[PDB]
Amino acid sequence: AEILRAENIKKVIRGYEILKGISLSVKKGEFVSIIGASGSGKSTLLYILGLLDAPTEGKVFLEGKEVDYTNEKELSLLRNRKLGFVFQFHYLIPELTALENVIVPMLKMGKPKKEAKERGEYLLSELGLGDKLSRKPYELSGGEQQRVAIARALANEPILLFADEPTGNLDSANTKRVMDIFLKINEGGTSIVMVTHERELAELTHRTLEMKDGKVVGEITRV
Amino acid sequence: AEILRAENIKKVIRGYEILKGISLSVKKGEFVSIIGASGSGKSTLLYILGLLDAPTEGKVFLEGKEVDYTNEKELSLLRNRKLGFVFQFHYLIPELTALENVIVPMLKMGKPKKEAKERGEYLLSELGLGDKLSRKPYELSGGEQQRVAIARALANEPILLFADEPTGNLDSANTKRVMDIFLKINEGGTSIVMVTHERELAELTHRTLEMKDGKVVGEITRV
Ligand SMILES: O=S([O-])[O-]
Repeated sequence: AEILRAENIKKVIRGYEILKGISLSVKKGEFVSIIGASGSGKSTLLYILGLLDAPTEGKVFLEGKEVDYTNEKELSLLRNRKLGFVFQFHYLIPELTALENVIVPMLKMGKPKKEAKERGEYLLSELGLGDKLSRKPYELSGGEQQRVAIARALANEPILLFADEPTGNLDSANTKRVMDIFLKINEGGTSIVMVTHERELAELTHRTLEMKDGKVVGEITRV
Repeated sequence: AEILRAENIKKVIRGYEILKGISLSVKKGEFVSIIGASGSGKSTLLYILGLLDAPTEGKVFLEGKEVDYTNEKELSLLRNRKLGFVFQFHYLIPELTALENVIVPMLKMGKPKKEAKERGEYLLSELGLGDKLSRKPYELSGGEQQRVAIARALANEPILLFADEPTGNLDSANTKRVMDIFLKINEGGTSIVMVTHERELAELTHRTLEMKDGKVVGEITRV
């Protein structure tokens, strides 16, 4: 069962072709990693696969259905319902508690606050933050902040989780903790597409796509 | 006096304030560094200051004149004629030789090819590439590729040069060489605004603006 498909993706910025024609497909349950050096365009690709930015050319299919870029508000809602994001930076709202930050995507779906908070507590508890539900971002360490972002990414049980160097700001201890969380999330059936410049992290995934100068130049499959 | 000034600059992306209100000034001839880590928003700020992206709120003044971000034509004219850019990646055109790569912005400005090549040859020679004018990017090392990018940045004798972690992809030897080039360029009278996360690089500049969570939180004056 294919969960995501990108066809002939190109991205041009100021006349420069960042992505030169990329096609790929992700199957349900796969943990994919995308690596590459400077100029690879790996993050630009991730933003397009995640429906954050529209490509210059090409199409994206989510669960077999072609994405409609005309209706941007509907696309934002589709993103919120089916996809989760974990960037290098936590992007937590400073005024909101850990729990309030996690329920944001749920409220966008029109979920009652009562039930949203119950699931939010569940998610935070599973990620080891059950005792810090009312803590605001300024009261959390880097590793805890990233875990709140992960809980938020899982808010609406996404079919796909996109991660852009999720452990970039973390020390070795939190890097292992976060990767283990991702492995557990994947074991739970959630597909993951993760960009990273760390081969050691890529080696823990099912498939690694290597990019160079806006093209996928190779792939290594580890079952 | 004032070569660049930004007032109340804010940048919002998908409802999140990447830049929460920034005001700063760069004196003519000054070499300023902006340092910050993840979440600082330093690169986003650089793109706005360099006219590559528009702010959500605020104004930018170049040479005392307010920039009109709604005028694409003027914006393109300003970037090409008054500014120079050096990113972590070289962004060279693979099909073009070093000299051809350097003269592109000159030809865009209407400069005669003969005169353009004369200046391009001068710039490349000054940057230690006088014997590699006909070499294409694939024939050059990463360090040499960046020097071509610096020559291109100086093509139209910009009054202000923007650099985003220009030595991030370079080893120690090349990083030192490139920084010496920037110091030499500033010694020539060209103003430079460089974003970096390296304290060592910032220490070589006249003044440093420290950023955190989309705000300028400190300033260090060394002269
Ligand atoms: O910017 S997205 O994660 O809502």
